[PDB]
Amino acid sequence: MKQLEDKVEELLSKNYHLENEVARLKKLLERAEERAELSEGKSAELEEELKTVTNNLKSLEAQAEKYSQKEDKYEEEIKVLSDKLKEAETRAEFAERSVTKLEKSIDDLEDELYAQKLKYKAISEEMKQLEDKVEELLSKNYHLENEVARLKKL
Amino acid sequence: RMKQLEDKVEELLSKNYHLENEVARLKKLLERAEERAELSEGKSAELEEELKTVTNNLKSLEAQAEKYSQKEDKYEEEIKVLSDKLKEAETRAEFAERSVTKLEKSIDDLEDELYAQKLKYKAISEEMKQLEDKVEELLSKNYHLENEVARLKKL
Repeated sequence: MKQLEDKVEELLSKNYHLENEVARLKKLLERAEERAELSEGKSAELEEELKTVTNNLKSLEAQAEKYSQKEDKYEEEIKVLSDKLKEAETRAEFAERSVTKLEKSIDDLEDELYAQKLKYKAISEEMKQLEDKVEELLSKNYHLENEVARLKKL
Repeated sequence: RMKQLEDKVEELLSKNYHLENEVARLKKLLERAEERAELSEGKSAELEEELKTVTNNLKSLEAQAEKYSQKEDKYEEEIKVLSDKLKEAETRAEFAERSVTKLEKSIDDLEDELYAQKLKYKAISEEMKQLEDKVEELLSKNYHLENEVARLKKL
């Protein structure tokens, strides 16, 4: 019967070790599940962080599109302004070239007029002298005619 | 005391059986939990790299926005200068074009006054030729009267 007593002892032994292996495994499993849970929690948070940044990216892309359209407007308005400016400068430039030619034409006409006035004064003076000459000659003629008449009666 | 021993060996083998099954149950669950953790860790690693990429794209856009702004002010600046120049240029054009009109009028006023003066001159000139003719006539008439006076004094 020493057999039974030895087998009892042998089983008590093995069970002892098996109970320890179970306790060790339960503990290891418990932690392992905690590790997986915390890790899955981290992935979840990262996913939320990525949604947040992706949304911000979208907001900035939308702002860039607005900037892009306003930038085109500015380019257009600058062109339209440039086109009117060139046109205004050109018109001014043309007229100012005309103003110079006209001012010179006036200066010459004003000189021509002044000289014409001098021409008139000069001829008016000669006319004065000629009238006086005709007047003296008519007086002479009158007196000569009367002297001939007087003589003719003698 | 042998029946008692046999039942003990029976119960010990029973607990042993149940224990081996628990060890096998737990080892399988442990493996699965480890693999689950490994998978999730791999996923977190991937998400972190994706997060890094998107965050960088964001910073790049922020940089581009600041450049859009500074350029916006640049545009406003040029539009102001151009608007002022256009205004000064139109004033200049209008004044010059109106000056052309006034000067052309002055020219008409000078040309007509000049025409008139030359008319007045031509006239006095003609009257002068008449008087000059008169002088000739009187000189000849006086000459012959003088001859007659002398002729009469010598009769």
